[PDB]
Amino acid sequence: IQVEQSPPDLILQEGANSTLRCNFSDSVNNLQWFHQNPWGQLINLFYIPSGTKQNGRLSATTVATERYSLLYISSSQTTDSGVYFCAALIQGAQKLVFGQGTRLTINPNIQNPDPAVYQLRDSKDKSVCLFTDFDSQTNVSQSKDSDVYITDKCVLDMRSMDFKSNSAVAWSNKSDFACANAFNNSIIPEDTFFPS
Amino acid sequence: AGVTQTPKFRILKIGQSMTLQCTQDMNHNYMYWYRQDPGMGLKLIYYSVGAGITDKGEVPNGYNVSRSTTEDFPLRLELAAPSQTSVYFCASTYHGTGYFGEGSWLTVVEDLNKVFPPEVAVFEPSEAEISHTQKATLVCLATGFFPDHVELSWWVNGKEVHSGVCTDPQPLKEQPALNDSRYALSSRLRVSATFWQNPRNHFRCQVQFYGLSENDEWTQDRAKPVTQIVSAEAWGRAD
Repeated sequence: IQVEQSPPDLILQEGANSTLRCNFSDSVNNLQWFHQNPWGQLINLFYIPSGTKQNGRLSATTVATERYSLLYISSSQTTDSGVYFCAALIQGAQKLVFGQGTRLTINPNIQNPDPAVYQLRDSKDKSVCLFTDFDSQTNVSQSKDSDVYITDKCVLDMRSMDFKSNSAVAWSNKSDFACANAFNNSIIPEDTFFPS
Repeated sequence: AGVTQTPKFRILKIGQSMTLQCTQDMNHNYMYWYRQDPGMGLKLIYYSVGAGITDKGEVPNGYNVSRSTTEDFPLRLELAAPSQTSVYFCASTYHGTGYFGEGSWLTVVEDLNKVFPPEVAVFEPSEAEISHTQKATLVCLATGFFPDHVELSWWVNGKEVHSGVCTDPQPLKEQPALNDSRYALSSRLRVSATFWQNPRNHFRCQVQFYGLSENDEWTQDRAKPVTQIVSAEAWGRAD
């Protein structure tokens, strides 16, 4: 009848080892794991009815006697981020049914934090605020104002320089809008650079 | 190439019909249709264990399916309701392993006048970031769009660029209480200060919007929000 996954989410640093859990009822079998990427594409990780399997950095165990299955991700990369589902066939039926998923975020280790807030002008009166170069421990608070917008953080990889950085963006039409005030609505580290 | 589903994007007015195609050329017998609402799991609509054979899944109401051949498993929405706004995924299995199509983003609206193209603007790197980091972040903002049927991309000197780019995973709602709030979506492109400070370099943020078609009848006094590309550009800046 049902597939139950857990933890509801997992956030880790580049390098950490990940374990996700799926508990299932005794009316399902033929368990499988999938990764759904941020673009919504599902790819099969394992068909895993029982035993343990390995696929590069990833592995999976199903103890069908104990009605669970475990997915292991070793040395997590930022590219492992997404949602992980287990799915199983309701017995007799070839009805393939899914759990609710576990969201996995793998954060980069920021070699050299330089947390700072910058003002960026429109290329064509209008500007935006960029909060960048912070370590992964920083959270970016939602806007506590109906018409100030604050994005969540995202990781950008400058591939050929082997460089990853976090950023969040904020903007508003308001007359009294300051980048000074956009992310101080939140709090920022002990050292955020605020030029001019 | 595998399980292929079409359209990737569609808008329906309440009451209209549509068929989601899914074609599979691997000779798989077992095929499935799922829907997934934002941040949720996949829920089974209908499945087929072989040509000519179809059965109800977990949530079949309002849907129909046929399997006249092994290759095709069309999903019909006979009479579109707002609850059928979802992403739809078709899958086949062989030997226990599942193979999924790319997804079909369907939005059903009560009135077409809630459909809006994005406005797009590019924000140039700040002098202070250049001085402090030797890097230069461009920001693109796409604002005021409904449905969230958009593809955002960066083009540098006429070529799509993938490295140094970060696009928000989730759009944000301009009016968070509202189920058909228009959205805002940001992206960043980060380059070395050297590359940005070259006036020979041309930077363009592009948003492909998937909008209404000429199956749609438009009454409003604004431009019909049809499928379209809205871009914004910036030239590298010495000064």
